Amino acid sequence: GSPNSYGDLGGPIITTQVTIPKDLARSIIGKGGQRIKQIRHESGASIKIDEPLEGSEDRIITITGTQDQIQNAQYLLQNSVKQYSGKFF
Repeated sequence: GSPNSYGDLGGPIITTQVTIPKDLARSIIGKGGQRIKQIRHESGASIKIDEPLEGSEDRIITITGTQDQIQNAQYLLQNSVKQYSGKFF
């Protein structure tokens, strides 16, 4: 109860940004995002995607949550890449 009183919530909140090539960016996001939404509930982490910067074939992602929630998310991002026809074409 009262998720805001001493305990430092295990630790302060941290934010980190990731850059993925546009080609792998589409494999990770999926068509309906069904992939970024699921990872959001499985990791418990929050993620915000920024629009691509005109003049760059890359997409940037921002992860926000506890270090562990972020690591669990960063690892699910690196493994989603294999969705690139890697796991079962």
